[PDB]
Amino acid sequence: IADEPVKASLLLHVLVAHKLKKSLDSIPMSKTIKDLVGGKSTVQNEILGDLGKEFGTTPEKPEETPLEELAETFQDTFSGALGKQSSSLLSRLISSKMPGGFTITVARKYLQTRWGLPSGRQDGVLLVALSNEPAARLGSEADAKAFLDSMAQKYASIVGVDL
Amino acid sequence: MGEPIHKIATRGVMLWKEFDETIFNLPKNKLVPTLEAKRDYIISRLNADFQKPWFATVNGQARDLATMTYEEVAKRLVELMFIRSTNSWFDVTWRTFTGDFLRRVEERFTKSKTLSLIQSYSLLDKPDEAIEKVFNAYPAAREQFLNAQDIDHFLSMCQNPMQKPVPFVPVLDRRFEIFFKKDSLWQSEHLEAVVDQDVQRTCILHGPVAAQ
Amino acid sequence: GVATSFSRKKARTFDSSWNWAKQSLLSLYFEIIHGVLKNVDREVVSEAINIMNRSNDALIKFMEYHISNTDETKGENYQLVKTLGEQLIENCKQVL
Amino acid sequence: AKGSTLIVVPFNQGSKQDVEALIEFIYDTEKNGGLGWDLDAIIPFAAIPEQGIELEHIDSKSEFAHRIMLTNILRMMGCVKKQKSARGIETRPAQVI
Amino acid sequence: NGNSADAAYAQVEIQPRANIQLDFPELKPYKQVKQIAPAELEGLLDLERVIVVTGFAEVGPWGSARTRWEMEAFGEFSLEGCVEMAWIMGFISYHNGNLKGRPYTGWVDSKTKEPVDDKDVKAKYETSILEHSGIRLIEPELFNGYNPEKKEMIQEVIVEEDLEPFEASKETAEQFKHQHGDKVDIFEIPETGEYSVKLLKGATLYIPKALRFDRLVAGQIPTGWNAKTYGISDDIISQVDPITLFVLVSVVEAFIASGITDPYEMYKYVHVSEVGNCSGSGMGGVSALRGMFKDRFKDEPVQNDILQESFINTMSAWVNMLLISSSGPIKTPVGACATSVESVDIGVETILSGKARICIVGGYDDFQEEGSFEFGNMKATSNTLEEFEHGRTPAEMSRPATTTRNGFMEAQGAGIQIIMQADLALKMGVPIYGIVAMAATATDKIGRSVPAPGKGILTTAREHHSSVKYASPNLNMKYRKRQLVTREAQIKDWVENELEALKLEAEEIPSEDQNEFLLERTREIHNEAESQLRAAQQQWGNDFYKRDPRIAPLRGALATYGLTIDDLGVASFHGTSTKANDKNESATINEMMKHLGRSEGNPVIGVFQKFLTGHPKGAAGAWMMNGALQILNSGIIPGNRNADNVDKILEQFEYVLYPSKTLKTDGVRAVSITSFGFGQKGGQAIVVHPDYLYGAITEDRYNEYVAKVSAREKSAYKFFHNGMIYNKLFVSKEHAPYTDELEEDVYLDPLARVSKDKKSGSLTFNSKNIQSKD
Repeated sequence: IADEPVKASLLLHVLVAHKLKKSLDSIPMSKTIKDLVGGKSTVQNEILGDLGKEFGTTPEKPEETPLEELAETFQDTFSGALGKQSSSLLSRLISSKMPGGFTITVARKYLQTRWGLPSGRQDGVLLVALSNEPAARLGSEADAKAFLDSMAQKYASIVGVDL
Repeated sequence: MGEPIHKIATRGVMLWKEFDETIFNLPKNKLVPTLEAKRDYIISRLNADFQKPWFATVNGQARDLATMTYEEVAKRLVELMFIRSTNSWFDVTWRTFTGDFLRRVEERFTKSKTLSLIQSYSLLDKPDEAIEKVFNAYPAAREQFLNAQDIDHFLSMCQNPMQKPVPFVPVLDRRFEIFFKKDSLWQSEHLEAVVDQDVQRTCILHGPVAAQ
Repeated sequence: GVATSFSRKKARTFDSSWNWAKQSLLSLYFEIIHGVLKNVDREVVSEAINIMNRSNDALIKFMEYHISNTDETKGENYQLVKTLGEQLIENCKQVL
Repeated sequence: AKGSTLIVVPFNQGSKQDVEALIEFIYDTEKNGGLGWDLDAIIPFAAIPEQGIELEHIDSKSEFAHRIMLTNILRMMGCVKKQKSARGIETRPAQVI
Repeated sequence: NGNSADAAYAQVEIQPRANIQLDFPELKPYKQVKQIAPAELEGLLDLERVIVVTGFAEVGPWGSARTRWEMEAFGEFSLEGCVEMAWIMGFISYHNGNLKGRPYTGWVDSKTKEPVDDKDVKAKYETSILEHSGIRLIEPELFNGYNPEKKEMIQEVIVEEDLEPFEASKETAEQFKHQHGDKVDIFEIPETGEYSVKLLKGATLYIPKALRFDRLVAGQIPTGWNAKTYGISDDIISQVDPITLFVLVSVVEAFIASGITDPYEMYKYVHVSEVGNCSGSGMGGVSALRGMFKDRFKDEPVQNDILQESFINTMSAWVNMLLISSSGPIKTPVGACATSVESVDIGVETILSGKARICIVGGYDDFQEEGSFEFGNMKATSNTLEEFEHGRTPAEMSRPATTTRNGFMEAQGAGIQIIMQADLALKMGVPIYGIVAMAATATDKIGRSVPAPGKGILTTAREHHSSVKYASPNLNMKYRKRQLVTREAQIKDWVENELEALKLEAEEIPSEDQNEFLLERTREIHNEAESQLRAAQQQWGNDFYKRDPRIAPLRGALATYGLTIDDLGVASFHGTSTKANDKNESATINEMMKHLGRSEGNPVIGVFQKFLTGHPKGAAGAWMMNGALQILNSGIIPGNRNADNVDKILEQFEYVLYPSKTLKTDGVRAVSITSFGFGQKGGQAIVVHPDYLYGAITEDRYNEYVAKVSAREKSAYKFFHNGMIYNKLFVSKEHAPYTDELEEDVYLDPLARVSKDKKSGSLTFNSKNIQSKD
């Protein structure tokens, strides 16, 4: 399958979703962060700090503009490199939720083998996995394999890839 | 269904026309907020001018179902659906409706399994003594507004299709057009069964040109 | 069938008759005031017996107070309780 | 009534060890963990119902019932005789109803 | 004769539907309530200094105050109680629509969605309801998988031989390197760019081990209880400590019991600065403390603001932020087991000091693993393994005043009461469940045992008896009324003399300014006449015994309403079911009664509610106060059904009776509520029957009140049933009653009041009603 670097749009959506502890679909792309976190002033500047040290440079007054053009303004400079937040969140996802012995290298290898996804798509499927964190502990290899399968399906359906 | 109809321009049809222009043309999303806003106007006009009055009205005061006692409700049913002149229920399905409501009252205010006081709805063919009998066995029902479940049950009985439509609007919601416009043709031929025997409430179909 | 059930630790002891006497009297006193027990009821004599069988100086003063502060003008049932009281206080004094 | 006490204990009259333990409990002193009583009466009305069991049906349940209603009533009495004798009690007999 | 001849014979059976009632206090005719109180009471009391319990609620092991009371007083559920329990526990849910083709309106099983008739609820769910309510084996699924039979710990081991290297990210490898120093080797992997971590010999690891803990039983809120069922949104549920949900439900349910469906209604009557929150906890959000002390240490994912959720003052903050939007006092006490009585003590004084006119008072505490374990280590709680050895079932492990009592049962929940000035309660037409006659706290003395119960609260019965030959004229209500009448004539003279002096001063002012001058000075003389009368009433009616050392605060509190020490019918005991507590509290109440000359043979009737609910700590007295008010307004005194055998030691306390069965009495006039916290927190409260208030007002004011209450009750029953069936009892305020521009204008005008907005239909502060002359 053709390589494709992760879109700032997907990364932004996954980071916001994960940070609010909400399903990747529940958050609509065309809404300001301020509307999503209306009350909590703490989670406001906490999401802004997370997007700061993810995408380096941030637009002036970013929290009262919808995620539509924020994705575009980041994408302009952003070059599909996971950065720090998403790398640390994926490490935590693997180490805190995997069978044991099944590391991120083995997950990526399993994606590359069975689904034939290169590093660009692997980053994307893993970000989708982060958005749907099993919030427990995958029991056996078979459970983790099935989980990665169901995540690869969702990723493919989001980006528009066939398997 | 949105078909044009020539009617005699009575107060009722004037009301109908007004609502067609101002309420029933509005899109489904803006219908309910407009009804809420205009509730007190809409209820006054129904009660003054139309052949289907606002049901929840006690001594001319515009209540709601939620703010009406079970006795107030039963007396309003007998006042709208039982003809004093002919000393009979206009429709037998209306008598059933009223009995169903009295049995619900006994169900809500009895402490243990008992016999209904209304054993056959034929007893309601003298409605005042039947009311007094039910609200003497259950005098708590004179003082308590309708349970939210009984409001829901009432509104459910008002949409029963194996029944002549109710001669009143019980609620302002998304189905206000159906409550207002359904079964509007019999009243002109049965003025005894209209609020004040007022023709000016009713819909009378008639050609503009044949009216010369 | 022959499984052992007995254990010393599971033995339950009842011996607080001094407390139950006052409860028994009070329950009677209110049952007569509420007209649950009438003057013809044999359970009024059974409860008398039970209160006499537990009589002491704490119970006698408990009865004296509750009976000598019953307002008989409040109803028939109050005159009935006050009459039966005064009798029961005499009985409980004789059987102390 | 005044000076009465009631002591409710769980007990299987079917069990020999329950019978020994119950009597040995009633007759132990308060320090050792018992009532430090000395029985004046024994009323052994423990029974289990046998209905429909004729001679050819006599089985486990009947043989058990017979241990509750005879054998272990002789063990209760025996135990009460052993305890009274042990404590040299010869003028306070326990009436068996 | 066919089947048509027997159809007219056949007759219809009416099955009952549950018609749940808010059990507002019954209001007698003025003629009957005038007889209970002395004739001198009318006009005597300053009703702005009389505190009343206007509304109450709880969340606890038996559901609500309604369901708890049925279980406490009657030992079994009614149709109403059973339906209410099934709704709370989530077994039934309302349905109004299409159900398998036919249109249905009623209860349906919440899993199958099959219709359920109210009559069938007891046959279908009562067994489940009883099995999963009250004091019962700890349910792990209610405490984040906590199982006292398998209690996780970690033991520090030293490595003896190197571990198989494991994969880790660069960051977490550096973190493993930073901690272990030279006892670990982290190497980058060139291929992929992550790191291998090898723990060497002498490295420190923590290996999980499971301890079997001996406290297996607790008073837990019924299984199924969900804040969503009352209408609390998922974004609140996620944010806050589970304790806060109990407080938020208790506070809306208390407001409903007060007939206040919209809290903003209060602001038609009082400024925003006059609604206080005086409620408190012993430990606050212990689930958040776990979060920040254990879950953070174990690198588990915890919300960043978990700190704020732990503070005891944060539950009252959420109540202000979501329901009340007041700017009134906020005084959060921390009294351990006496918290809820300290809360009433503070809230009474907050109102008597003029700072607030309404307080929310009460307490709340959670049950979690760490507190359960620590209570076991102090041997405060009953050891459940010993109770099984004694053949006790969980239901009969809390048994106060019993011979064999051996530690309290930990429970969880909240209890709230709304208190306010009688004057405002009558004016608003809210129900009145009881008068708070007295509320006090006491420490004990010099000692070295923080958990030791003491006798400091004995001081509420402190009286000089050196010279008691002649009864003081101060106790005689006629004398006090005669002195108030003398003073009322002198105030009348004083107002005549100020009004003539104002007329003399008006002539010097030019006629164009004379109107405004006379308005401004007449209002001031009105204010100062009100103030002087209220001070007379206060000095003769309410506070006749503050400067008297021959009148105990406890005696004076009852004498206010014409009652005597003999009229204190019921004493709700802390009664935890511990050796030291139950003797000490008996002994204390006994000394109070004996000192105040309580009649020989008139013991107070002990009520030990913790036999049913268990000891919820903070919330303990808030439950006892909710039961005291239910005792008063019913005359039913519940029995301690776990009082198998009253301790022989307690017999010496002749002024106390320990009943085992409910006594339906002909009226209770007053109830004492005693609590004894950890850290020498003794507390008492006296609640008087509400009918002793109405003796102090006139028939026209009484009849006005009775009409307002009747109306408010009807409105509240409508609110309650709607909210129940559509899961919207709780409705979070999105906006304050003022805008952010009006905020400072409303805060600085004491006579600003909310007005019905026509457009929205909601209660808002309009700009016209701020610094208005009207």
